[PDB]
Amino acid sequence: MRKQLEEARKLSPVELEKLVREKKRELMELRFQASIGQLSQNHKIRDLKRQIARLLTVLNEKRRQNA
RNA sequence: GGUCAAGAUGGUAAGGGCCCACGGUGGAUGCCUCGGCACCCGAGCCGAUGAAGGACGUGGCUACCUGCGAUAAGCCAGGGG
Repeated sequence: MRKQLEEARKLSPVELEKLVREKKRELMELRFQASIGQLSQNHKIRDLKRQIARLLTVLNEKRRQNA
């Protein structure tokens, strides 16, 4: 989903902020999932981490670029 | 064929010794390397933009060895394939 890469690029302020916050939370969800479905979940976890990692890398890009 | 007397040698292993037989432990060692050694060209400074160097981490399932450090079996862009 380098496409997600794009959406990332797109957002920015309290935007990217709240977006990453929520998503991270979703990953919490995952963590709890640690003992349920799990099977197709694997990705959701590794990746999800990765993706929020993206969000982050971005905020750095964005506001650091700013100041 | 039966009795006595006289004379000389006999096989009998508990275990043991020497020789061969087939194994057992013990690794020589013959050969064999992703390991050293010696030289010679290259190369030659890192550090608070908190270094060298370690502590505690994460890899869904992971004690350890690796790599990352909480954005942690790593996210970004560019050069390779």
